[PDB]
Amino acid sequence: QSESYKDAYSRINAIVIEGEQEAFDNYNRLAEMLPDQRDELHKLAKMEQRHMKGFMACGKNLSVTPDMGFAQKFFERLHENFKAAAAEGKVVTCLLIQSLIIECFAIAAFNIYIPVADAFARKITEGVVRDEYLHRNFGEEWLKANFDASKAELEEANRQNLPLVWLMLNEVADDARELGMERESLVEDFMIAYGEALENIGFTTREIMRMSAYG
Ligand SMILES: [Fe+2]
Ligand SMILES: [Fe+2]
Repeated sequence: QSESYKDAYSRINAIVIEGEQEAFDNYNRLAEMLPDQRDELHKLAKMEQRHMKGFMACGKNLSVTPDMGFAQKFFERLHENFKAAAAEGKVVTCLLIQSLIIECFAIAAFNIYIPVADAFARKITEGVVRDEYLHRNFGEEWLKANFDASKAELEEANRQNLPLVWLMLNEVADDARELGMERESLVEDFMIAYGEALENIGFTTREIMRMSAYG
């Protein structure tokens, strides 16, 4: 509740709020492109929205106004990349962007946030991190099941959006530090999460190396 933390919390908290609204909208949109799995998607969606409320509460708790503008342009480049794939019915990219890259970013950041969160906030985030492991898994089940048809596009979707997360990660860097998040942990933990995610899908270790290398 000091001067500097709250400021850092105004944008970071805004980032998780925006990420969550966005994640909500993206699952409802995937729902349409993949109708056979529509309502377990719908549930991933309607789940995302209770996260948004969750993280609004943590800001109100500390008595801080989120900076939605910052957040919304924090996310501009990905969302529009997602949207441009939705509009082409390219569902593979939409899954790579949202379920693998976006959730792995979340999984790594929260696990890093929890040990340093002030007490009300580590309660909800432990509550959320449970739920994103499942979101990552869904994108993981689907992609692994269609790996052969999906791989050429996955490869292309990776080089186009993986550079954007690193910019996102480097932007957070400073405001994460004053929240007690050591940037090397963010950096280290997202790559391992994503790398494991790629391997599980059907990518070999050498391939995976090549893909990470676009940051
Ligand atoms: Fe979420
Ligand atoms: Fe999620």
